[PDB]
Amino acid sequence: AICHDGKAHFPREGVFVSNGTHWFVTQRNFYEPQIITTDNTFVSGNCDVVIGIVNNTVYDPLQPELDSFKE
Amino acid sequence: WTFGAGAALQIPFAMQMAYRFNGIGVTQNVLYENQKLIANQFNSAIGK
Ligand SMILES: *[C@@H]1O[C@H](CO)[C@@H](O[C@@H]2O[C@H](CO)[C@@H](O[C@H]3O[C@H](CO[C@H]4O[C@H](CO)[C@@H](O)[C@H](O)[C@@H]4O)[C@@H](O)[C@H](O[C@H]4O[C@H](CO)[C@@H](O)[C@H](O)[C@@H]4O)[C@@H]3O)[C@H](O)[C@H]2NC(C)=O)[C@H](O)[C@H]1NC(C)=O
Ligand SMILES: *[C@@H]1O[C@H](CO)[C@@H](O[C@@H]2O[C@H](CO)[C@@H](O[C@@H]3O[C@H](CO[C@H]4O[C@H](CO)[C@@H](O)[C@H](O)[C@@H]4O)[C@@H](O)[C@H](O)[C@@H]3O)[C@H](O)[C@H]2NC(C)=O)[C@H](O)[C@H]1NC(C)=O
Ligand SMILES: *[C@@H]1O[C@H](CO)[C@@H](O[C@@H]2O[C@H](CO)[C@@H](O[C@@H]3O[C@H](CO)[C@@H](O)[C@H](O)[C@@H]3O)[C@H](O)[C@H]2NC(C)=O)[C@H](O)[C@H]1NC(C)=O
Ligand SMILES: *[C@@H]1O[C@H](CO)[C@@H](O[C@@H]2O[C@H](CO)[C@@H](O)[C@H](O)[C@H]2NC(C)=O)[C@H](O)[C@H]1NC(C)=O
Repeated sequence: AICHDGKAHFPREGVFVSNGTHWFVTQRNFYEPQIITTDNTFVSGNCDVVIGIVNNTVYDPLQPELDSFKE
Repeated sequence: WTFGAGAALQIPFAMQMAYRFNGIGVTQNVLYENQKLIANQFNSAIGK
């Protein structure tokens, strides 16, 4: 799983992988890396339960769009 | 199960169990949150 803002994100369908520097979520039978967003993943619980969770940011698709108008 | 379809591909056993849970229709967060309890139950069953 992934720790983003005190929450644990799990992949909807796929698995979290990293090439060495960045993290992606890909379908389990074909390497198709994709940016981890709130759509690929779903939240559940908090950060202090899962064994092996890792810090990483999660990109929210709606956030940049709204900030554009506000800017 | 990958070694049954082709070349064996490694995967952490916790994640494999998460896949199995997804298979039986239970979200993997259940396993990732009850991992210790599930491991204890499995070991106890093997001992029994
Ligand atoms: C794991 O995957 C990561 C995927 O992001 C890898 O990080 C990425 O590495 C690539 C390759 O270095 C970077 O791509 C190019 O980045 C700069 C400029 O960045 C712009 O283009 C990127 C295209 O990938 C976008 O992703 C960026 O957002 C940004 O818009 C380029 O200048 C580099 O060179 C290219 O351009 C010059 C000038 O035209 C050419 O001369 C070159 O030949 C080439 O065409 C990179 O190609 C990318 O920025 C980077 N992304 C991130 C988020 O870090 C990561 O390296 C990889 N890790 C391992 C261990 O494999
Ligand atoms: C779901 O099923 C699980 C297995 O039945 C439940 O897990 C059990 O929950 C109890 C309470 O947390 C655990 O007991 C805790 O830890 C130890 C265990 O030793 C005692 O065991 C029994 C009670 O289980 C008790 O009667 C004995 O006298 C022992 O003293 C003790 O310190 C406490 O009892 C403490 O409560 C069990 O150990 C635990 N079993 C396993 C295999 O982990 C679980 O609670 C059920 N409910 C949920 C929401 O998961
Ligand atoms: C995921 O991200 C957070 C940071 O945003 C990491 O939590 C941080 O972990 C360090 C310890 O490694 C904490 O530093 C120290 O913690 C002790 C704990 O009592 C505290 O007393 C000290 O004052 C000091 O802060 C840090 O507090 C903590 N930060 C937060 C906000 O909790 C976490 O480790 C990252 N996960 C992984 C696997 O790296
Ligand atoms: C990786 O496996 C281990 C247990 O070996 C956990 O961290 C390791 O702990 C030992 C003892 O400190 C070290 O020798 C290793 O360097 C540690 N990292 C390893 C083995 O990769 C750790 O919890 C496990 N990582 C995950 C994501 O589950």
